[PDB]
Amino acid sequence: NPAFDMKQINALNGHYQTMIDNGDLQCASYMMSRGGEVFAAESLGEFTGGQKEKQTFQLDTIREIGALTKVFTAVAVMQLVEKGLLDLKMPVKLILPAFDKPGFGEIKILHLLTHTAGLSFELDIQKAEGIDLTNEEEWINYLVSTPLEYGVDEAWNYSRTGFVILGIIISKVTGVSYEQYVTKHIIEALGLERTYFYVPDTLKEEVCVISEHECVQLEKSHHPYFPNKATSGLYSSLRDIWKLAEMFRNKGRLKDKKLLGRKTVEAMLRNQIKPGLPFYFFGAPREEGGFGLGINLWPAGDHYFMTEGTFSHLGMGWCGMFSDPAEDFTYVFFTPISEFHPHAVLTPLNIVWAGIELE
Ligand SMILES: C[C@@H]1CCC/C=C/C=C\[C@H](O)C[C@@H](O)C/C=C/C=C/[C@@H](OC(=O)CCC(=O)O)C/C=C\C=C\C(=O)O1
Repeated sequence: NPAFDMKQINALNGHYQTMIDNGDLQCASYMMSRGGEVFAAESLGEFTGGQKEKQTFQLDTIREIGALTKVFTAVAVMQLVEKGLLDLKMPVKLILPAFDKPGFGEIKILHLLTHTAGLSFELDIQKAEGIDLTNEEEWINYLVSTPLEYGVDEAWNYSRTGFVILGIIISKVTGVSYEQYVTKHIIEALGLERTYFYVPDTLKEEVCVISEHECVQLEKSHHPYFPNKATSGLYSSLRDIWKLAEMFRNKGRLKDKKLLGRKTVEAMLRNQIKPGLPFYFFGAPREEGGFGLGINLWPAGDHYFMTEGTFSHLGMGWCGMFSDPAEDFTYVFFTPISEFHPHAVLTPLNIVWAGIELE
């Protein structure tokens, strides 16, 4: 039915299981679908937050998704454009008057979504003496007192800061907090059953944590240094991340639940970066690739097995979602790990797409 070589599932399971046996992976889980129907899904290993003993990693285990939160923020911004409350070419200074100054006055909402606003990767918590970084009025003022790294449309520079600003813009346009809007108009509207900005207490023991810092953050009521959780901070499960990726592949709809129009998703999924722009990530330059309206179009094509047009997004954790529209294929995974290793996060993509068969 799904037209998938099941020998690659054994290769995928054996790949994750070997890393868990060698000690460079506590747990691992994945979920893949053809035509909107999951045909393979497995969870491996156990986890501990360093203060307990191991408990079984399951397919419905809740875990922080990190940068995947940016995809929720992107959907929320585009929902407000559909309503006529925002425009992508709006200068940020129109919404946040603290941006009406040299440098910041040229930043538009489009720049924030595409990481071309010239912002640094992140803001400083050390130089913020006596500043409440979780307070929105002070975090913005401290931001505009920091010089910009580039001018607008000068380079693709991945920035946690850009999407915190988007979360503030959402808050100022809708009259409610960023977390309230996303919860109402995305989480409950798409029907996500195990997705929370703050896990209820009856579910905290069901959250996969691999460090004490993750246990500490699980009990926290706010982000430790941001006025919102628009760049990171969402807890979710495989099934919910799969639904979000399927919503994009179906161009805004998931059966009876609709989050966006199909023309809006088509805009989100086409390359929005000017040609020739240099790409940077954490100060280090990376290979140039397509990037949409908060959605990554790289890696795809070239020497990768994913078809051109495959959209994706990764998150520190690690986790990721990859959907191939040409193959009607979607793959999401949880690989909880503290350090990054391409053999543990990127290599399984070769194993999965090598199993895709015709039809
Ligand atoms: C291709 C690229 C992913 C490749 C990452 C490679 C790093 C290489 C060497 C490094 O030295 C090893 C890593 O520890 C350094 C990684 C830095 C990335 C941090 C995150 O920032 C976030 O907001 C995470 C949110 C959160 O933690 O709550 C970024 C999250 C996803 C990135 C997506 C993307 O842009 O795709």
